[PDB]
Amino acid sequence: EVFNATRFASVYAWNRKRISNCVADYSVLYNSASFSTFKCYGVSPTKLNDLCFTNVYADSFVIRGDEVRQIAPGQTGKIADYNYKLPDDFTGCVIAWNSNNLDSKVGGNYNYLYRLFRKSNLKPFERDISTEIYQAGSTPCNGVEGFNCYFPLQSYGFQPTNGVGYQPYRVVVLSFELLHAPATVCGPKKSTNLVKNKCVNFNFNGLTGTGVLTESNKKFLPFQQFGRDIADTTDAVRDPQT
Amino acid sequence: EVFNATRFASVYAWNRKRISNCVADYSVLYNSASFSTFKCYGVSPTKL
Amino acid sequence: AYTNSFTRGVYYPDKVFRSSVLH
Amino acid sequence: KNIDGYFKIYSKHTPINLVRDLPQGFSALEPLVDLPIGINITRFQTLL
Amino acid sequence: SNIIRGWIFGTTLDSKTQSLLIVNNATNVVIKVCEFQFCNDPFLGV
Amino acid sequence: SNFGAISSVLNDILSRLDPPEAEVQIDRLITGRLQSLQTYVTQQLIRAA
Amino acid sequence: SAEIDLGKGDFREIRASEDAREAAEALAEAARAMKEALEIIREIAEKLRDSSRASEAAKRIAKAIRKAADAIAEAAKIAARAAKDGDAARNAENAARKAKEFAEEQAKLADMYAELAKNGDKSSVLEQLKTFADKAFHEMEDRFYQAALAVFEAAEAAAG
Ligand SMILES: *[C@@H]1O[C@H](CO)[C@@H](O)[C@H](O)[C@H]1NC(C)=O
Repeated sequence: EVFNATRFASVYAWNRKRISNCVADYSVLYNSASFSTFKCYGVSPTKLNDLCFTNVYADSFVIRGDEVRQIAPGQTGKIADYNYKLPDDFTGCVIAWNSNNLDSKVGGNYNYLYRLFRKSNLKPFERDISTEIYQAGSTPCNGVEGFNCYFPLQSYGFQPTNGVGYQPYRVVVLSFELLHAPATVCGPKKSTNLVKNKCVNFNFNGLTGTGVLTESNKKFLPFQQFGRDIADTTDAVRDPQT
Repeated sequence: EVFNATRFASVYAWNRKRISNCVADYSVLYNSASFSTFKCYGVSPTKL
Repeated sequence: AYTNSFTRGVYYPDKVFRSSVLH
Repeated sequence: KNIDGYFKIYSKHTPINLVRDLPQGFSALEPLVDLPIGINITRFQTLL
Repeated sequence: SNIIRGWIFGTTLDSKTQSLLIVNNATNVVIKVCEFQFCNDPFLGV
Repeated sequence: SNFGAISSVLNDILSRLDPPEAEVQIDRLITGRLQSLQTYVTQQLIRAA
Repeated sequence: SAEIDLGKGDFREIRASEDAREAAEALAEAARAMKEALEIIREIAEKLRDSSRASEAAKRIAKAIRKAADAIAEAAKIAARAAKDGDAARNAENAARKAKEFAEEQAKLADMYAELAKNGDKSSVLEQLKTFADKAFHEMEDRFYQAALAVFEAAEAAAG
């Protein structure tokens, strides 16, 4: 839904739409060249179909051309400083593609707001949405937006014939929460099957590998996913059906 | 030699005086408003 | 009113089971 | 507690056998929800 | 008596910044994060 | 241990990342284990002696 | 036949007779003036390091601002002098007006920071010289591309 989608927000504020119950493939994607740049960090594309999924989150917003590179880990820059901070780990995909047939108003697309001033260069995934004058410098700036102080957020005014360096892109970013819990958004498989006492490679959503599987004489906590060996290997799992 | 001295020349005949290694101690200059400007360019008043 | 919190407060670090192993 | 924009809550239920004390026993604490909410927390109060 | 049945969190707590609180009914947990405008001192019914 | 690499579950590396990316990642991990193993051996071999 | 990259990095090579150029020579000035005036402004907001140089800075910008302002003001009137198009002429003027207004309202406000920039007390003034500069930077260029457009849009009027 959110890709062939209607209306997208700013960058300092956005719409984390947690998604559940899905069977996502993402191979409906990374084959539609309508994605401009698609660079992934925790996972490589065409591989994010296998087992790596527990309540991922989405991120929709809009920005002009050059700004896409700023969104990677690190990559310091105004949008990444006061407007949208990306952590240094587990970052998943980054979808960038053109937002020009829905944007770039004739006189300018005046409705895309970036925080021009803010102390404390953004914390990871921080949403500072409130718009108070910066109070910059030793000065009263108290509803006055006066000297040394003015509106924290500004527009871009993209034009329908605007420049490619500033042609505006609609950017999607997917976070990925790994393995902690019952999974939710798997990749097509099921094998409808389960067998014991036989060397078989396994993919019980929480790991891959090969072994011999027995109904175990040990009790777990209900919420609790699965054990682990002192060897930091999978002691046992809970079959999500059985 | 440039402040406590006695005699000066004209302005177009400004006498050049280069001072090499010693301690300047602009503090006795700073803690004294004997001047009109004390105006600084490129480097601020006392930070020099 | 100040009392001494002796040893309460230990909470599960995460949702990964372990068995009879110090950690 | 809050780390990396989340929020975590834990629970336990042992009986009460004191009036003006706090039990000098121990029981573990178990996860409740890994609340993923983008807020800063510095002040907090209870509800009676 | 479940006398204590809810929490509060946040930074400015009166819609000046995003706020957080939770309320515990008799049987079904109730929570939200909003633009809260708190009562200066909490209470509840009976 | 993870030796800088993102997980000691080398299968995750064998699963999540792509082999061109994996090589760099897997290279870090194997180094440390290979480093550890020989350390154990020397530890053994002297102890044997 | 003009090698010009209008505001927001759009390159336009006309195909007409001279009178377009003799309508866009001021654009060949103003657009030339525009980035060059701004190419320092992008520099100043982040290279600002010295207490007194702020006086030189905020004076330079307002000084460099108006080199755009007059040119962008006249980039259009010479473009609308051959106006077969009232839209292009009006858009020439409107863009000339507003952007030059932006180039002749903020320019004096640029002097307003040049006021304390004379002493340049390194406490906070260099901080506030930084402040409006970007605010200036972003605001000016956008008004100036549409300025850089309507003028050639006016040069397109008597382009054939
Ligand atoms: C649970 O709390 C909600 C919110 O206050 C309330 O609407 C509902 O009636 C409560 N239910 C019970 C069983 O207490």
